[PDB]
Amino acid sequence: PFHLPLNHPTYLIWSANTSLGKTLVSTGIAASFLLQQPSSSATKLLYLKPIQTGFPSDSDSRFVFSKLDSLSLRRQIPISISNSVLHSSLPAAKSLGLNVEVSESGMCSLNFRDEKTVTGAPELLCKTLYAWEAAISPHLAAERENATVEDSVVLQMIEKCLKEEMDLLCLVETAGGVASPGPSGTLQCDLYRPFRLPGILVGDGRLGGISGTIAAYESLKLRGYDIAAVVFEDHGLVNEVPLTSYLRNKVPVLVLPPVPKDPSDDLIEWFVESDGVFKALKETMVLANLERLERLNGMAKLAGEVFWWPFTQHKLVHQETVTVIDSRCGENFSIYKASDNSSLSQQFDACASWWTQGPDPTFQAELAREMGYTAARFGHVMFPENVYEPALKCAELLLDGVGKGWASRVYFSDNGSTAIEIALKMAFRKFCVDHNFIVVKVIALRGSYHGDTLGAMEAQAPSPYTGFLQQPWYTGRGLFLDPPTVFLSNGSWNISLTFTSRDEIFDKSRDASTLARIYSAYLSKHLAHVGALIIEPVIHGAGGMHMVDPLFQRVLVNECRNRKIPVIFDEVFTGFWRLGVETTTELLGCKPDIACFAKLLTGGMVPLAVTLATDAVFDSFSGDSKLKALLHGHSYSAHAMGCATAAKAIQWFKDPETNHNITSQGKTLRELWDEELVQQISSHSAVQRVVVIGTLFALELKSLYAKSLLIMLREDGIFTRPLGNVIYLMCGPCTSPEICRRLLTKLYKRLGEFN
Amino acid sequence: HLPLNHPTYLIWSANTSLGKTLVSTGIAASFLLQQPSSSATKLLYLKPIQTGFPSDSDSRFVFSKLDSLSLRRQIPISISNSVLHSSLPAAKSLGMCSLNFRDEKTVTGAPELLCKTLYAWEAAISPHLAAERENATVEDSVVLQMIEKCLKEEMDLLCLVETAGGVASPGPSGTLQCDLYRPFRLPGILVGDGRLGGISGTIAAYESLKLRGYDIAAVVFEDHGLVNEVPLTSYLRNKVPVLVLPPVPKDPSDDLIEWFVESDGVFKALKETMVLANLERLERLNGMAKLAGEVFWWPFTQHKLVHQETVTVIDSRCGENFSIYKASDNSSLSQQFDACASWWTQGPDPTFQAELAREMGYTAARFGHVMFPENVYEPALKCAELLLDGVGKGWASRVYFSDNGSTAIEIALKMAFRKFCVDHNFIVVKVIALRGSYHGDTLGAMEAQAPSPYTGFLQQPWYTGRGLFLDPPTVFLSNGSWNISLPESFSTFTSRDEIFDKSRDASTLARIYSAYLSKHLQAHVGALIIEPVIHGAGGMHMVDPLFQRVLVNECRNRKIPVIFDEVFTGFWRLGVETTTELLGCKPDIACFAKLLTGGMVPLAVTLATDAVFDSFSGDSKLKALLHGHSYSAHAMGCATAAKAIQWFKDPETNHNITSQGKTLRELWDEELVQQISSHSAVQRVVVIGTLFALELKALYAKSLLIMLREDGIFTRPLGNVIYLMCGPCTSPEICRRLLTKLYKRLGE
Ligand SMILES: *Cc1c(COP(=O)(O)O)cnc(C)c1O
Ligand SMILES: *Cc1c(COP(=O)(O)O)cnc(C)c1O
Ligand SMILES: C[C@@H]1NC(=O)N[C@@H]1CCCCCC(=O)O
Ligand SMILES: C[C@@H]1NC(=O)N[C@@H]1CCCCCC(=O)O
Repeated sequence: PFHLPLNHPTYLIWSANTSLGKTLVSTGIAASFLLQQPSSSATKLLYLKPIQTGFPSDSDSRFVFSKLDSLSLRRQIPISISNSVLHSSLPAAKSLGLNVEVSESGMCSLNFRDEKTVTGAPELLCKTLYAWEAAISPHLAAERENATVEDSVVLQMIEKCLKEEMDLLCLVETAGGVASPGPSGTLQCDLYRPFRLPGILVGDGRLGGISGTIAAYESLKLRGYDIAAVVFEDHGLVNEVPLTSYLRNKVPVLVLPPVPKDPSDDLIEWFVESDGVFKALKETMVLANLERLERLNGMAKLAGEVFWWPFTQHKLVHQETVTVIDSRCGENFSIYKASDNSSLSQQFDACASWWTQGPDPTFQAELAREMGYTAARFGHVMFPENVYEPALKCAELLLDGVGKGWASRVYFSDNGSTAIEIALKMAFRKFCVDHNFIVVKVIALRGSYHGDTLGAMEAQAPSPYTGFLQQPWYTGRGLFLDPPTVFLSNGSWNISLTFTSRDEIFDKSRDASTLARIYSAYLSKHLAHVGALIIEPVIHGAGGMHMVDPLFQRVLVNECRNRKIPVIFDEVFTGFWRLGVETTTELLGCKPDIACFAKLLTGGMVPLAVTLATDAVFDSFSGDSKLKALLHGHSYSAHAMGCATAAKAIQWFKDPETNHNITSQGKTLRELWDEELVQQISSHSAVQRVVVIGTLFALELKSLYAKSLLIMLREDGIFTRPLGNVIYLMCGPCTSPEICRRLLTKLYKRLGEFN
Repeated sequence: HLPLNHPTYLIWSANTSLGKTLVSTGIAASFLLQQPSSSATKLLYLKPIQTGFPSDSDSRFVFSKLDSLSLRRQIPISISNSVLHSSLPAAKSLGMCSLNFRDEKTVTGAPELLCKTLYAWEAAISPHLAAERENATVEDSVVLQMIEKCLKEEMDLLCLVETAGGVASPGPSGTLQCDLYRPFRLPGILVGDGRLGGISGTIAAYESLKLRGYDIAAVVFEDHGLVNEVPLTSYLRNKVPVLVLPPVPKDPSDDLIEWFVESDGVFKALKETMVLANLERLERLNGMAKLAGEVFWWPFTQHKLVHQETVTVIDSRCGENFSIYKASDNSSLSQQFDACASWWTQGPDPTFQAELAREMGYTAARFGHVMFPENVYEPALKCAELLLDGVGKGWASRVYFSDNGSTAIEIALKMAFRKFCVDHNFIVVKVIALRGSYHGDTLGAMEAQAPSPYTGFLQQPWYTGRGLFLDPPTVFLSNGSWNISLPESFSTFTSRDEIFDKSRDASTLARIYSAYLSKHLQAHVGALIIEPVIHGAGGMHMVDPLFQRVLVNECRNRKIPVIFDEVFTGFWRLGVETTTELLGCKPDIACFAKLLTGGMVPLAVTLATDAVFDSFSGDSKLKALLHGHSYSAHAMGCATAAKAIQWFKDPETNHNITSQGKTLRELWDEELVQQISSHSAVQRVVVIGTLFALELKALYAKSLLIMLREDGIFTRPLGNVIYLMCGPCTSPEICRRLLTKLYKRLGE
């Protein structure tokens, strides 16, 4: 979890291609910054070249160092300068003939510096972090020279350098094009993504440069980056006009004078000649950052005045507890805290943004570009009686997986609630058709949640969190039963009206058990006509992360099916790997007539909902009249955007190559939550119960402690939303068990405050 | 009318001089110099845009090398090379002038090469620059037409269209090439860069293409020894073939013929890939209608009545146009105006569609979905500010996000009823509304709708019709004159304008409205809900503005909260940003969606007064509005909405914005509407902003729909009501063409 400081501007230097002048621009910006009239000791420019090849014959760091020495003289303005190279492949080092020592990963730490100090003068610090000998792509030179550096090490090195030095301006010069591979192979635009630093883009003033520059620009935006400015060397083709036009003048486009082809040339007079451009560029960088900071510092307060947040008692919320979310990268938020030193820090989205969340960083980027493409290709196109690829693919994918062996029809809606409202309309038709029909009631389990619109509320049990002053029209339209629950406690699974293991709970033989008889009777009793059964299989989510007894639900399903009462599975929470399977029919060992999915359906990127039905449920609306039809429809039904996004997610989550958590038989995820730490936490004194399965870790505390924990977890870079006395951790389908292990660890420590 | 019987691909490149022409030549030779036989075999090579001509001619190159390879392979072929148009300068060197320029070598019964250069300039620079410098210009649509002409003129067959420069190099008019060809959305291949720095170059080019909605069947590049293909294949996740040509000979005098021969394997793979991708594409296209019938459950659709022949296969959209696939035609793609605005969501022109695409991409990459409650993030906040600074100006101070119209209504109702019970220390709460108004399909939204057959027991057994419903007077044009129609319980303006005029508060109808309403208004009425100005789903009825304002004032006098449902009306649908502009009065609560997001994605919003906001302020969390959808204020919609709110409103991005800045210029040809309203089939017309509606006299409707479609106009009937709905940025010309087609069809 990084801690990026924003007190001082730090920009990446991007280019459309290699050898367009990134280093010339860095040098120009550096000189413009350090060589101003009133020379302050406080002024410092940090220049970083994380990746270098063609070294030592090619050194951008030595170049910046060298030219600033020269310009200093020229301008008769003294400055301290230093140039260091931190690591190097063995080959490269022998070029400096250093007979150094070699790391496990073939990398060497170099004792290499050039300094020329003036005390009290402004300061240039150039650093090259890692350098290879071969003047080739970093991914290739790493191979050839057996010197490797993993992506996180590179980000750590950079973070170290930044904090080590935090007036101040920091430039980070990339290597090659925007989408050139770094050492490990990862494209540079992706490698640096976790920081999401602002940037500038050195373009191409040569014939063909307009396209080059726009493509590069677009690859950056598509990664979520911001670009303060564009700059390129003039080649007499008036390239800036098209670019400014394309940019709609929303980003300055600066044009350097033509650069000397004569290779002997100093470039000193050229720098002098380009002062105006580098000046503008520096100004643009410095301002953009202030402005970004200014906005950041005002967002919490503004939100407080302007937003009306859902499920939020505003009176109780103050600017200090509003969270400023600058961006996301996989499971991590980038949170801004001004009361800090005005910095960005990571936080694990442990609540999975209301249980929508899934994508790792890699998948987030894939989806971004599939979304862009679907936007450009389809926008929103009219659904009724039309067909279009992403809707159709998505439908096929739903039926070939989640709806396999039962569902034959797919009904699109916008969210969970709308899919439920539609499910209810399907069950009641089916039911009245089979019983030639009055007042139709639903049967459900107390604690189940099914959406917040009025239809969806009626299927929810009459609690204080659902009645008069929340919905005047709610009239408890159901028969509600109390489910048995299942929970881990003191290292052992239990039922509350001992299981050998969690798997035994799910075992289907419990049908022969005494509780199966007991259930059958209790239900048979109760079971104004009951026209539909609706459940949250396995977990009551909003109800406080309770695990219901699978046995209890299967029985109930069977009891209702025996009475020609349609069965609804509300898998808006459980669907698509939340609980370690693609559908809980895998866990309950039984099929519904109707089922609803959303949240993870779209991979946490955008709203889309779906309601799958049997051919027979489908058949109860077949008639000659448009009046028999199911006349429910939202204008954005099956919007290409969600559909495409869902088709990508359904495949990606399910695929052993894209999701390393997928089992050998590919129907389940590997266990993600460390067994030991699970057992421990389960046996702590504060903890009343634990429920753990798939991507979900929930505990209920014995309120007093709850508020404490939340804060301490946050302090630890873990963002999660309390649910009464229930505290939870919810990862994505693709989250590594190594990250879960770190979570449970932090959580267990914090309980330690409760011995 | 693009034919798909025969593959047609664009040839793209990451940069200029990477070998597009070498690849086109390779593919051509691989296709024509097939051992087998056919005189039926024909390759169409098009270079729409050429500069550096006549010293640079890609057409002459393709022609020349195929002559040579023909000999080498001892396989005869007919070849021709023509240049159609040229700048004056270029013509002299052998405005925009026509050329009678052809080279032919014909062989009887042989396969055929046809190379054509459509337009050529002399300077060797960007097409947009040479166009100014040589005063030879060609507008984008002319270029697309020229291409279309050439394709149809020749429709076994393979057609290549070689671009000029990079993916994003300007064409003659300045338009980026990736954008200029967008309306065709032809599949393509991408010649990459095997030099140092070519991995980045190639990926960026690829991504600018995808971000335009293009498909790429393959990538190819010349080997320079850097093993560039590995990163590319890995990035592409091997879902697109990456092919590697051998190094082109370094000797300048080299005829390249042996190189072509050496590269045969790569070109034949490439050709295979192109031909296959196309078959596979047409085969999916041919099976989609049927599949949809088996697999989809469409909304508001009686499936029994729908057959594969009336399912519409929509391959893509570009601004207001669908690209529709019809096998019945010529296995072809043809355009159709989305006259129904895809259930009244639609707005973006082609240019705006592309802008939004990339703003969406970026928001996806930057935010994904991030948790809303008690958090703040740029696009949510911007969007909120933009909502309050515009639509909610002078009344609204709070913004509540939801997913769609229906959810925003359900939330509005919960706000009005609290406000109402707080002011009256409160029972059974009932709504007051106008019969015909529609407010969403979820159960709360239904309750505020009047008990009709299209909303009863069959539709939702829990519907109870929880409201007092009144019959609105309506307003319509007829025989060239606007009129009012009072309902039976109740009881000719110069212009439509005379209807919205606040001078009518003093009128007699204002007095009689006040009374009629006042009576019922004296089971408590806890909220008023309306569709201002237009009852949309109700059959595009215009209500009397006067009637609604009065009603609003009557309820406000009784401390009954007022809800404006602007899910349909908001954001320029009716020529204003909000109908408070038309009704001349403010609500306490209002809902927006559909055009809110510019027709791109779902997002809804419910704006409230500070006082409505205040009735939920308490010490209890129980006291709060406990309504929330997991995707509340998803960054995606919010960003998209912030872009649309600004773009539609902005006189530079939307040329329909009036000098006042408050309204849109009339879009529907006034005399045309006159005629159509005077027609014997037509019972009434309603026209305002982006909406044209007519009702036919009490069959024929089915006829019209089909005839309109035949004319490239897609629209959805609404009873006897037929409508045309454009976007906020649609040019009045295009509307003029629509009304024309419609009027002709009535002529039947
Ligand atoms: C989240 C959820 C819903 C509602 O989904 P939204 O998209 O948030 O409206 C319905 N049922 C269950 C079980 C859920 O978890
Ligand atoms: C379309 C519409 C709605 C419903 O919006 P959806 O997003 O389609 O659910 C509600 N009220 C009116 C007036 C509408 O036009
Ligand atoms: C050489 C290509 N063939 C041609 O006729 N002109 C092209 C060159 C123009 C490309 C301009 C690139 C740019 O957009 O910057
Ligand atoms: C020569 C540049 N300077 C440097 O240090 N390495 C760059 C070279 C590698 C970039 C090429 C990767 C690509 O093909 O995209």
